[PDB]
Amino acid sequence: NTSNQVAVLYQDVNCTEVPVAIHADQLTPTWRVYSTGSNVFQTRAGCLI
Amino acid sequence: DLICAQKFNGLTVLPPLLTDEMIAQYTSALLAGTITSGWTFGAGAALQI
Ligand SMILES: *[C@@H]1O[C@H](CO)[C@@H](O)[C@H](O)[C@H]1NC(C)=O
Repeated sequence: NTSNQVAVLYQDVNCTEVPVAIHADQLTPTWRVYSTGSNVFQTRAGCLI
Repeated sequence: DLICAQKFNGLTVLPPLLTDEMIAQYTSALLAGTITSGWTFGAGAALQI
């Protein structure tokens, strides 16, 4: 109702692993850009992109 | 490890929302209201005595 943007949390995982974790070279291009950016924040719950 | 055999098989553990020093901030705001206000802070605004 408000927007179409999303954030994605990868639970209990260090984000020095995410772009090879997500199937980046073998997926849709819209799952591709939800692996990169300057918006990468490492929490205790996981990594928030 | 004890936890690594569980973690390798699909069994994860999620963290609590309030950290252990947020819960300790809550109980010190309940100590400080009882000592300085009596019982009045649980029924409205805190009145000192
Ligand atoms: C994630 O990787 C960084 C890179 O050195 C490391 O400092 C950090 O401790 C790691 N976190 C883990 C393994 O939970």
